[PDB]
Amino acid sequence: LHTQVGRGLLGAVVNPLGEVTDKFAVTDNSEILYRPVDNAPPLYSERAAIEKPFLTGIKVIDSLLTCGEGQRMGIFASAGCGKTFLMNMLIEHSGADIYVIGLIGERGREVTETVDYLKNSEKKSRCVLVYATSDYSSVDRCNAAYIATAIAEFFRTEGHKVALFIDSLTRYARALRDVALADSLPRLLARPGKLKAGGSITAFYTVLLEPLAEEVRSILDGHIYLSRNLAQKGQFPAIDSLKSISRVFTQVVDEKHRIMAAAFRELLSEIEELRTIIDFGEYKPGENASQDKIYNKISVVESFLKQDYRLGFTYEQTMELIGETIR
Repeated sequence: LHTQVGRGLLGAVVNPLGEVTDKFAVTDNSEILYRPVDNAPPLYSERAAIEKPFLTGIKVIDSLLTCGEGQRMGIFASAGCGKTFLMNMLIEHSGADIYVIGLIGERGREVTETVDYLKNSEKKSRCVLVYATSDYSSVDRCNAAYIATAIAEFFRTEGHKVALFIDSLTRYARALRDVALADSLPRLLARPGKLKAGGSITAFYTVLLEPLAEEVRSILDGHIYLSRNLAQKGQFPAIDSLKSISRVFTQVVDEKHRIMAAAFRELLSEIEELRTIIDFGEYKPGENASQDKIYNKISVVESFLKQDYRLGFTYEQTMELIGETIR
């Protein structure tokens, strides 16, 4: 009902009982205070309209799926689509003040791989990890999500630009389902956002694809869809931009970004249709100049979409690259 918060948790690994079990970084600050895990969402007069972009350093996201400070974004993927690796990129290449990660995964070796990565991350001095394995009860697995959110809420009230990761909402829902065996979301997800008098919580929720996805799709402000077929093609991140959206996009980017994003999306749609024309054996070079020009652009847009996970791109570099692609 109450949990540990404060800057003293930076570099610490927190369990479903709120206690420190490990450290991946040690920090000057030892500030540790105490807050209830279930806090009411900001009253609509305290929320600010989402108008500033949360840049991720990832070309596909910052150009076509531009997030906003305070947005909650869904990451939809089936197992083995690199949802954890995409979350690693989001941490490395964004510019948040503090990162709070909530893993409701279940196997034991799960969490330590994340602790291992945070141990070697350049953001380690400003990350907090909350976990809950299968050996914990369903109430504890839930409470891991409330604790991660409460920690992020304290940092937001201090004025920090907070990024929150909940992986996963499915595993969370399974544990939440068993409490019913004896509706925390929307209430769970109404807590992120940007405060008029404070900082922000930009949230990313992972949803395992095999009802639950239909329910949360209408609640969030957008979703990133990781499709297995672009991953087996070798394209990473496996983000299908045409099947993903950030609905605050128009509110967080200017008009030159908007026209370039529209033009790039028309190019993407024309490429996949040309691809199915190729697979059908109906494409002949020199037969249709329009098809041939789109064909000669397939390589340069694949060049833009793919990204090494250790590389980050500034907003200027992303807009410069996309402009030279749609020329």
